[PDB]
Amino acid sequence: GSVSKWVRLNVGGTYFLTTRQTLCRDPKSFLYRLCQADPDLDSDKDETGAYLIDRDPTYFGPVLNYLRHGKLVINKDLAEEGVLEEAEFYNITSLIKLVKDKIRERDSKTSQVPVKHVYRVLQCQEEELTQMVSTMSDGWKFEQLVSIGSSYNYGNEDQAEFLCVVSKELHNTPYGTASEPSEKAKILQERGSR
Amino acid sequence: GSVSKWVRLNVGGTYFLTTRQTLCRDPKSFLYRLCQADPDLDSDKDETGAYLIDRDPTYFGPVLNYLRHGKLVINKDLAEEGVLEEAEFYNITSLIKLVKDKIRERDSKTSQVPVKHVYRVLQCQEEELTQMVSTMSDGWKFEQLVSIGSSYNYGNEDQAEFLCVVSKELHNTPYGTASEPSEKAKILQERGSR
Amino acid sequence: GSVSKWVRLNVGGTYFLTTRQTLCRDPKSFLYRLCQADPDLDSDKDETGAYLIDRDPTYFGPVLNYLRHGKLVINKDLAEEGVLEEAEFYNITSLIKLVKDKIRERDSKTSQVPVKHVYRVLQCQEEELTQMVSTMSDGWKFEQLVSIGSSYNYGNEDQAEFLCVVSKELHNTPYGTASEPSEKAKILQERGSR
Amino acid sequence: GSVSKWVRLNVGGTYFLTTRQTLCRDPKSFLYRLCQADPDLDSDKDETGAYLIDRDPTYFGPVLNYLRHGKLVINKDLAEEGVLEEAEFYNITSLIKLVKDKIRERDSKTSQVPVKHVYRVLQCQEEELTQMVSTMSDGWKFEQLVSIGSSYNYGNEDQAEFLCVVSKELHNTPYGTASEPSEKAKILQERGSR
Amino acid sequence: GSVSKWVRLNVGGTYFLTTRQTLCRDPKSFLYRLCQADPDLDSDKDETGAYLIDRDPTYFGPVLNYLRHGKLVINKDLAEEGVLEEAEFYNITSLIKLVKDKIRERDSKTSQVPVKHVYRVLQCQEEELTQMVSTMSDGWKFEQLVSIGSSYNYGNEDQAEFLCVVSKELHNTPYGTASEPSEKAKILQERGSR
Amino acid sequence: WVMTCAYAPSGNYVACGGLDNICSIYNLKTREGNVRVSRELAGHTGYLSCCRFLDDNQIVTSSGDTTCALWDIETGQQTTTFTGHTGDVMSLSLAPD
Amino acid sequence: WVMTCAYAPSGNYVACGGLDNICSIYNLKTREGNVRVSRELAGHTGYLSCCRFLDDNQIVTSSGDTTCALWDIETGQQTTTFTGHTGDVMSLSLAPDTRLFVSGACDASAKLWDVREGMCRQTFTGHESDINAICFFPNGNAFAT
Amino acid sequence: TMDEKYVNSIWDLLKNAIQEIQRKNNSGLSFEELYRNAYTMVLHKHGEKLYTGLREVVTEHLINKVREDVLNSLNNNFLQTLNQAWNDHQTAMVMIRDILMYMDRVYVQQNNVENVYNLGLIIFRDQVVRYGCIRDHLRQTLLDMIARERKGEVVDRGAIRNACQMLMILGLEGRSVYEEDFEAPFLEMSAEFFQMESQKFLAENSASVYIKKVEARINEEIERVMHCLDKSTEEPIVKVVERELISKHMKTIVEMENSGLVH
Amino acid sequence: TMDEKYVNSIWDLLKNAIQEIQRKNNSGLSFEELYRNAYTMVLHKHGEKLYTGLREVVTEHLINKVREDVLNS
Amino acid sequence: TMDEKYVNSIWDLLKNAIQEIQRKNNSGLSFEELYRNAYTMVLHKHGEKLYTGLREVVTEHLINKVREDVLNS
Repeated sequence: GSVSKWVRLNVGGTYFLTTRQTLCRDPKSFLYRLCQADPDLDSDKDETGAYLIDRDPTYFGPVLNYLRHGKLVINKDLAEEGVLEEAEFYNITSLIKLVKDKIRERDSKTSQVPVKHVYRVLQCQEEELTQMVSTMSDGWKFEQLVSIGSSYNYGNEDQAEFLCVVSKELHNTPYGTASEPSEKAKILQERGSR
Repeated sequence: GSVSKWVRLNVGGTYFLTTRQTLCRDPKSFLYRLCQADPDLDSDKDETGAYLIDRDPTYFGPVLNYLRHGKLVINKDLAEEGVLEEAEFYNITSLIKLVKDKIRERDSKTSQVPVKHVYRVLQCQEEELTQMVSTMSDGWKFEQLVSIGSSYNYGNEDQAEFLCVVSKELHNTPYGTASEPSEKAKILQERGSR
Repeated sequence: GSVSKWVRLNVGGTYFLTTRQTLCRDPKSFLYRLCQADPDLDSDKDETGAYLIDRDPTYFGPVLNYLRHGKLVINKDLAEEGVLEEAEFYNITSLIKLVKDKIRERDSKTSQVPVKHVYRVLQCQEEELTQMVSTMSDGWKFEQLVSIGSSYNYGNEDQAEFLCVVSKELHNTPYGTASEPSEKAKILQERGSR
Repeated sequence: GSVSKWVRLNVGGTYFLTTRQTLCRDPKSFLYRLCQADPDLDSDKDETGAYLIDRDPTYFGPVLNYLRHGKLVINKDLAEEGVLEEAEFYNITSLIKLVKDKIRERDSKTSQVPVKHVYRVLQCQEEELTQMVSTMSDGWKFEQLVSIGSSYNYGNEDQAEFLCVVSKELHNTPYGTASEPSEKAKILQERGSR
Repeated sequence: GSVSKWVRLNVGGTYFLTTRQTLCRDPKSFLYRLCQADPDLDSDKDETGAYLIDRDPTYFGPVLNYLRHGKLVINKDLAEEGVLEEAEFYNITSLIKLVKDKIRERDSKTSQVPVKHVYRVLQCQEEELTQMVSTMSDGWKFEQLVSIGSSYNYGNEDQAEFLCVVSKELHNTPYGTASEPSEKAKILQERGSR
Repeated sequence: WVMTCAYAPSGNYVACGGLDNICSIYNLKTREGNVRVSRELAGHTGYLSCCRFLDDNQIVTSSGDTTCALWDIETGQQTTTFTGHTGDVMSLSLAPD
Repeated sequence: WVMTCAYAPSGNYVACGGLDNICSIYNLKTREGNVRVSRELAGHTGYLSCCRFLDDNQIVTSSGDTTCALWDIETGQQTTTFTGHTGDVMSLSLAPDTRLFVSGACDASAKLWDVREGMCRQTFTGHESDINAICFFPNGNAFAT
Repeated sequence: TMDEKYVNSIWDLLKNAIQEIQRKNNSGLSFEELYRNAYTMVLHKHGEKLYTGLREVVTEHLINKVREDVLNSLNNNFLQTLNQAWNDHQTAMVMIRDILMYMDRVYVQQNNVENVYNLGLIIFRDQVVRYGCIRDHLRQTLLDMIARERKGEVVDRGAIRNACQMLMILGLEGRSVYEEDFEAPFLEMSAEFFQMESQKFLAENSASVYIKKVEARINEEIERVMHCLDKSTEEPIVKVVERELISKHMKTIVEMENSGLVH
Repeated sequence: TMDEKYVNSIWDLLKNAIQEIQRKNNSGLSFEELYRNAYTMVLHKHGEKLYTGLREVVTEHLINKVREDVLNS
Repeated sequence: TMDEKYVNSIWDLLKNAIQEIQRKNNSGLSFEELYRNAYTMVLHKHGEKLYTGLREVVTEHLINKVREDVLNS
């Protein structure tokens, strides 16, 4: 018994139970041919049931999660590259893009070594620094406050009295839409250079 | 035939025998509705009397862990987000709460990659300095100490002499990067802003 | 259930085939009931006949290894807190102490995750500064130096020369066993507070 | 038991019905020979005739997926070390080029065990920080920023007012020295020494 | 069957087919007990002809052992407790000390748990600064730079003008050794102490 | 290189358009007591040059590539697309109308 | 220990060569806004000594071990390998013609080559000591030494 | 952990473990057990002893079982023994390779020594083929069947095919082993056969009949060499044909006999 | 993220099933099936359209099935 | 570091499988082999020769077998 209304898949030798329609959420997937009752199968068995799917069941998880509820799952043990491979096996373009973004976010921190960390410098006095640090922005880490030597307006109680440099790591995908700037962007860049 | 004091449930490919009581964490949960037979359900595994529903057992893992044990601990290698997706499909507000708390804990644990990190500023005098660094609160990490000029009492030993700056990985928000606002809080924030 | 020298537990739907003798180590644990083939614990499965335990196999691992060969091995990819909870479920006090020691080692190693972290400030001038920086203890990490205004000359060779804030990643002990005050200690604390 | 296309695999003592191709992708693997029939097969038993394997593993999974798709597997808790240890052993021929990077990347991590950071001093006038701070180079991280006075006007609004100090890791493999047989480079180094 | 020269050890349930001879090496190993058929056994099954191995191969592998085919050794990510207990199972106090030293090496080269760090104060004036900052010793890491109050050249460029506090993380000794038997060294240490 | 910042009509959101192709929407006021990004708006073709809050859930964003399309803040998807210029739509005037 | 920094004619790139044996080309223009390294030219026989932007995507790299080979910046591959000196090629100068690069080496002989031909047009001799720096005439018809 | 004895259980002294499954007593060797601790193959240097012991155990299992069982057959069923020995060695060697791919990936090619699988092939070649009696057995056997097939009697080809295919594959990348063993004696007997055959066709046939018969037979022998031997041997026999049937009939061909050439 | 093609197709199917099961027909897909059918569109930010569709479907069905029956009775 | 061996093995498997499916084989033909081959040899920048070779095999199977069956009917 392979299908009556439900389908038992054999993903890489691992039996899984689902229904035709959960796979039919996206009717362009590779499992479409497998699940539907048709003699187009190039791998199946009716001696004990279940079509033969010779593919990763380990990386079938997040792909089936997207196939069921349109959401990618990024586990800590999950090779985002591997789930990208499985998604491209099961042709989910938006999942492909999202997993590519996940891969590049992970690489910009881990495999490409921590790079392009954003650093900013903020002028603050005491009355400003207290709540600025208190109201420190989301996803940003304090790095160093320094007290600038001052002679004008004493060396204290001056709007320009402290410099706080902060940072935010970019576990960020480099832009694939074009991380290379255009001509007018470079025009404005040279204008702002000096 | 298919229902008893215990019930066999086919989450994914595998079949778990669990009491009908344990499967429900709130009577709005879909699992409880699946515990008793409904005229709407058509596709099921009548081969062993176990209802067929289509979700990953890996994110059912922490869900059933909380349901059986009453406390939710999501593994450091598994997506707490997958647990949240499982809960939201199964419509368990309690699990929504715990996944929320676990995600806050993880954001504290992942407060190195961009997610809010609390930072605070304290005043101290030269004398008080040793005390308040020594008596600095557990769960907080000292980040910086800055000497300043003394506007009172010579150049040293001033009630405003050193600014300590500490931090906490856990974010100050009620949840993650976004919490449901309240209007009176904004009213008072505007009141104190001016 | 079925009678055998071993026993097959349905730990979270997962068959643990372990000998009955290794489960007789702690009658004070739920397992020693599950090993009874006589009607002291009767449990079966309508597919295999395995006994049923509604405890997770997630943290059952290290506890079962502690039962088998006398020593716990918490895998460093699973929450030691979950192992402590599993130890609590079987309420093995030695196992509780061992997992709490593991969590203490974690917190000492993860003092920057918000747990115990000790801090101090030394006072020295340059001459002794080099000495005690060089003779800094193993475990105590230098975190910041700072100068303090010197009434002698303008700088060096004044007793008030340099504060030296140093730190150490200290273990956080799970509560209920640590940080328990005493009456005469509080008397002396009140005496020294002023 | 070769009685049909599905054959018996012994893992955990359980017998799994796996198709030939889930065991067969190349002649180098061990699962291949169990799909080939010869009278020297001594893996036969007296229960059902299933073929016995040592496998009861913890790291065979993602690297079997690697065999099945040919992309090295790095997890957020199992980095290029995991490739370098398991993906080598499962005998994927394409890894030899890939693992080299995994080898260098691994070296690039282990080379920083004797911490090798390129340290740079950049003098800046105060008005000149935020630019070159905001335009910090990739892989270059800000580390320190120390004020300094000057002979004229106490230092502020002068080029000798701040010293930024930045550091960059090495992706280099571990070294003990760097040498090239060019004598004139040594001449130039000695000339620039004074 | 397991009553003949061949046996089927149920290691983690998995049937490992092995000669009694390869398992009968000496009684120091646990396995010698199981393969050798003797009265008073309760670790054996006569329903299938197998001697059970209660230890699943999940820390049967990292056991420090010799004289067959396998692998061992604590890695930089392998648990300390498992290797420690597996060494203690192989007796010798020298073995215990050496395995502890190996764990301290793998934890102290990065200085985590042994937490072994070295700190130095380099007295450099301004012009020299970028020199030893740029020409720092590899295997080290800069930590702080602090100016010094000066009485010559407007407080800038003194013979002592900056303390560069540098550090490095590594074991002074991977064994964690201390105390020297040379009394002349002690005499000299006391002489240089005052 | 952030070109534009526009203060929302409600005075509690702020918008940022820089050389990046993402429009930043910071919810300045929340019960959190500090600024956190309400919405990152991705999918801009050209670089943002000027932007103006048409609402607090949608905004006009004159990006590059002749695009000054209306953008839904919540969904992050442009709803009405404004094309027809040459080069980047660089200026953006909001009427009291 | 960097002894050569060359500014590109466009200014979008800068080249530096030290004892790393690697010619670093840094892109000064990014939509990210951060100065990221354009290209790492690895494969020189010795240490770089003097490099010049005859192109924004090509660069002449007078390096150690008697080489002043030309590199295509885009591919990171050698464009016009130059060999023939006895001492390492340490100085270099581009003519305003942008067609004659004369390289001062430790062979005490200024070899004026052809930029993209792989051939040394001539070998001006007369210095008994290594040529420190070469500056062309404002026409490329001559150069001091 | 890396140093000092931990003897009597697992790891080290694997000659016995290897030769257990080389006798096809298979349940798996230890692969699951060594999967996890593999960041110590090259960083703690157990690879030198492992490589040396692997070479030694392969050599010893070649001499102890493979060689003397190869030698017991002179030229009949010697083909079957060689094929079975090669099959068994390859079966053992392929599961051998999986255990030690990391050290073979780094240290072996760092030491400029041949690949572990290629090392096993080299050791089999040294221990079976390159030893004198077996080598002469192969040479004489291939020569005898090729000559007998050339003489007009039908013989089996699958055996000579698998033996020759060994000779190529055991020759590493080239046909060095085959060239040293059979290619040259094959060329010699082929030259002799072409010469005597052309002479007998000239003697027993007239001019046109000699031409037709010799062309048909050249085609037949080329067909046999594709059918009884491999592809790479066709060019040598082609040049032998050129030097034995045309280059030795350049100037004895102008007038032939009976129907001649001018006729 | 808004796109209306599959949302309207699945709402066609959902209203068809609504009419079937509100006609007391045992068919009408599985409860999990219809639940997911609605779920994909409600997560897709078009729940207002579904609200109106349910409103009008229930409206006309009740008017033409039971309102006139109550009038008849 | 070399690439040619598994590249030609990939071509072998791809062409054998394409021929089998074009000859409508109803057994075997692991998808894992197909996609492993495809990714592993497009990664090293042989996607162009995949494009050309797949075009070629499709073209030739169009010409040799099915076109004549079109003509002879």
